Amino acid sequence: TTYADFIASGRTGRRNAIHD
Amino acid sequence: EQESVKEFLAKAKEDFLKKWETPSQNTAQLDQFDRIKTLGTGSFGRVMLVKHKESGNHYAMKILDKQKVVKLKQIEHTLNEKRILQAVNFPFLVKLEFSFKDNSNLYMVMEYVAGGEMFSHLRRIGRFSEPHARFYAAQIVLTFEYLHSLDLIYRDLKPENLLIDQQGYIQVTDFGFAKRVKGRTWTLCGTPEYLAPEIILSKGYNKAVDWWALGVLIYEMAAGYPPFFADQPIQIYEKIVSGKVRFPSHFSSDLKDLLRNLLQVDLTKRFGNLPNGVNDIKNHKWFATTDWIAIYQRKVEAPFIPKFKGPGDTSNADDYEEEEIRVSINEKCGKEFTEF
Ligand SMILES: Nc1ncnc2c1ncn2[C@@H]1O[C@H](COP(=O)(O)OP(=O)(O)O)[C@@H](O)[C@H]1O
Repeated sequence: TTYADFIASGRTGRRNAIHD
Repeated sequence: EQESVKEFLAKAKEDFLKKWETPSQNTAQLDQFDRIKTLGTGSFGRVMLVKHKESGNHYAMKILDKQKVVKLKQIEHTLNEKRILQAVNFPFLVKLEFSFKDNSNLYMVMEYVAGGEMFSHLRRIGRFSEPHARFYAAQIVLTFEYLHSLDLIYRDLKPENLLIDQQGYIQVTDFGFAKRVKGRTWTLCGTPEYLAPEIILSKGYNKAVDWWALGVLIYEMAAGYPPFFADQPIQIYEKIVSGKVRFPSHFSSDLKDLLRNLLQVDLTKRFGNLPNGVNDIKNHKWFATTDWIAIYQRKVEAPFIPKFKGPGDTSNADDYEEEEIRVSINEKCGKEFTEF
């Protein structure tokens, strides 16, 4: 399920803005 | 009637401008404060909850290591943050109470909002009902109309940056990438999941990306997950450009239509950019229940009212290594931040 797939990923925590 | 809002921005732009052409500067010192805890720690960021000495008032003091900001080539942006921050004023805009600097750091004393980053609360709930997604959404619609009127571009819209104050309304923070431009820009900035296609393809862009991120935001609130996601940012960027969205069974045919327009690759058709303006958004069926002036005044029953344990260390959040903030006996990057 789309929801689980989301939950399984790693981009589910506080996300960082890009600009390295 | 709608001349109220037409006659409001004018008054505000005059108010804004005056502050933008004559920035406030060095208006307090570290010692006039007592550090309470470290609410976060970034690559150059840092937010240390503090208590104002002379008044017992608590502020969220943001501390940026001078030398880092430079190394990360964030000088212009870091200066953009302070400059724009000390001029704007809006109900949903976290107020920068004080600013100043020393030999090693730059300090932006932000207003402390004891409500709860919408992120945790969203990931906790799973997803917000459409009615509720609307509530917060509305406030964003308005805050941008404010910002955009000042030729300002947020560029970092996402749940994270949205705080829920004690009354249950939103306070936007994190203006690191906000900038005041009238042409179009090119820097690659924002958060992967919220980047419009014209940023990823680096075509040059305008305030249109902000209305895109709104779609993404509204979608992630109502769905429970971003419309475009994967493991590595490279993929995110891909799903985005292909530009193909899929809505959850539970999305109102009205949300989808609105979202079908915000999340629109074609700049000539996307809401917020077109001539009619922010009214193609404000006047959409999904926003029929919404009373825009009710919200500005905040005369609306909030959906969620955080159980805040008062000023300061209410409870929860998370603990970091309380790193000391040192001030070199030498000034670091004088000329660079001279105007900070
Ligand atoms: N003015 C504020 N009032 C209350 N909490 C704040 C304020 N500003 C920041 N915070 C909190 O401190 C944290 C700092 O971490 P950080 O990663 O720097 O946030 P971000 O980079 O998304 O702006 C935020 O995630 C938020 O929980």
